[PDB]
Amino acid sequence: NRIKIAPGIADIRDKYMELGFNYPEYNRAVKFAEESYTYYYETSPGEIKPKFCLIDGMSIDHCSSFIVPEFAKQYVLIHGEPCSSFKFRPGSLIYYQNEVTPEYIKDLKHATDYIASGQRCHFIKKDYLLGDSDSVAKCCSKTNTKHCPKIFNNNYKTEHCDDFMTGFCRNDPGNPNCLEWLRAKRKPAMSTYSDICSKHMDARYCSEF
Amino acid sequence: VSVELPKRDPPPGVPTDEMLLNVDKMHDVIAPAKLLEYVHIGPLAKDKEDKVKKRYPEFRLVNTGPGGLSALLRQSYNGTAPNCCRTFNRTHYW
Repeated sequence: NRIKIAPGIADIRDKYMELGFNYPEYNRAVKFAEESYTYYYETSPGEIKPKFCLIDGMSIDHCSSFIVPEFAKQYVLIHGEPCSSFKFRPGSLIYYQNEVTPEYIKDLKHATDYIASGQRCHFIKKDYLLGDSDSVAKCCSKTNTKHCPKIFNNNYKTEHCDDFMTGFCRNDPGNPNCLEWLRAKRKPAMSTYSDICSKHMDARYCSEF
Repeated sequence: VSVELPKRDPPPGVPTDEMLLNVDKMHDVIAPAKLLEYVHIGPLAKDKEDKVKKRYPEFRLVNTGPGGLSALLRQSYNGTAPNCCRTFNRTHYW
């Protein structure tokens, strides 16, 4: 009983849960952390580590609620270090100092009724993620490269946009983007333009080809 | 028992781009994937996992994150000579 929660010396997101029972040595405290910030930077180089302990058996969506949507568009969520959180305080990273440790938590018969295991939130920056053919068309055609991975937006230095541009450039062969795709001098581009110019050899883009 | 339990609901979830990915619509992103390259396909159930394994026999499913978050890793090119040596335009076929 007499359960209390209070902020500590460190950041306000880190708190102490003071529990006082009838037994004198049960009148102790547990250091935990809960996240209340929205990240727009990186905690460590190349990653974001929110203090939200995603317990097993709940939506991973709740893990990403502490990141700006415009900043997490190029972040992927991966498995994190194991942690434990109060069942009635979801996403509460319970640190392990002194007697507190996951084996001790598992050993106690009553703690298994109030503590749920899981993993800590973890994000890695990779690149923008495409999800359908329309985004690939926008990225490769260079009509809207607002959110395009470097593999699909590098001015046709790689074979990623070859398949889409094969048809996009039959639609319009004089396009500066199609001509720049042909300047890469790969076999799909030259064969596509050989097919285009076998019918329209009297057009300017065939001179450039 | 003891006192009233101090419950606090977690903040509402805000899904990102990675989690809002459907592997069914990603056939134009996975086909041009190079060897030793990860293509994240979002969450994946087991039935859809077997379906995707059948659909892309050249790839592997790597469980990058919880909640079924999976990625496709290219392993080999299985195309044969009669199907893509008699042309220069074609890169992949279904």
